[PDB]
Amino acid sequence: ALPASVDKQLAELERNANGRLGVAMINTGNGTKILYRAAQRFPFCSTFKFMLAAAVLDQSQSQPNLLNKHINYHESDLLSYAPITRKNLAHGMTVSELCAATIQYSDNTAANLLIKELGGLAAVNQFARSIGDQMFRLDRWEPDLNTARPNDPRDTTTPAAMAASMNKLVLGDALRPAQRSQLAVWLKGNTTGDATIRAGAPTDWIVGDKTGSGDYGTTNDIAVLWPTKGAPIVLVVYFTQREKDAKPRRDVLASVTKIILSQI
Ligand SMILES: *C(=O)[C@@H]([C@@H]1N=C(C(=O)O)[C@H](SC2CN(C3=NCCS3)C2)[C@@H]1C)[C@@H](C)O
Repeated sequence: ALPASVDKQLAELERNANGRLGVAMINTGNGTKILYRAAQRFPFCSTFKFMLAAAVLDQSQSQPNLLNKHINYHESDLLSYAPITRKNLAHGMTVSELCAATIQYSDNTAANLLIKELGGLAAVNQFARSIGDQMFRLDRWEPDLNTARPNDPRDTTTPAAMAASMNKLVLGDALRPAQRSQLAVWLKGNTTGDATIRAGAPTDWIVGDKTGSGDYGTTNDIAVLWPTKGAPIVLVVYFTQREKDAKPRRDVLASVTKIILSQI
């Protein structure tokens, strides 16, 4: 749904910031949703890492050993944005520790290592289809999926699909309990999210999120919010802008969050 008061606010925000905004909020206490351009495709940038970590957790359900599998990667695997895999190069990392790094620091090497571990880009896509997500499409490895080009469907999803996937995985029954638990623990320990949905939410709430950004000033954040009263809320905000070199607008995401949460 889309209340008139939210519609006007978001449209003004979107226009003023010369961008296109995609929003999907699911309030799991009452089942109410707020949707704005929610069925349109947006470049997901690093937010895909949530779906990747979930796919690894799903794989772990039939391989109870997998999270503790030690990966001794090498310098050739290291990318420009890889702070945690860089830190642990000498000793390697477990798959669990790779999932934590790719969620909580957006480590690009950790992502590509986990894609390889799952069996390739199409394995992530098949995982998404297995939970009913028909829109998620991962087409490139890191760091090349950040091009975020106009009307390019590679490396995109819709806000509605991502929000429904986050709901099923974190708050519903798409994963077994230990796994779903683990996915939330990773999200709540995110270190990249202070300026985005967290900045728009009450200080007393707990936010677990995954950020992403890329060219075209693309600024994204997907979160589960734990309020002081009531059930958890899913919020996905995607935003992209006119020119390739536009600067990201993390404040826009914080403002979207203020607008949406005001309605709750
Ligand atoms: C993911 O979007 C991107 C990864 N993940 C990132 C993220 O932290 O969510 C960074 S993007 C980097 C953070 N940036 C800025 N923050 C301060 C002002 S500019 C740009 C990292 C590169 C993938 C697509 O590579």
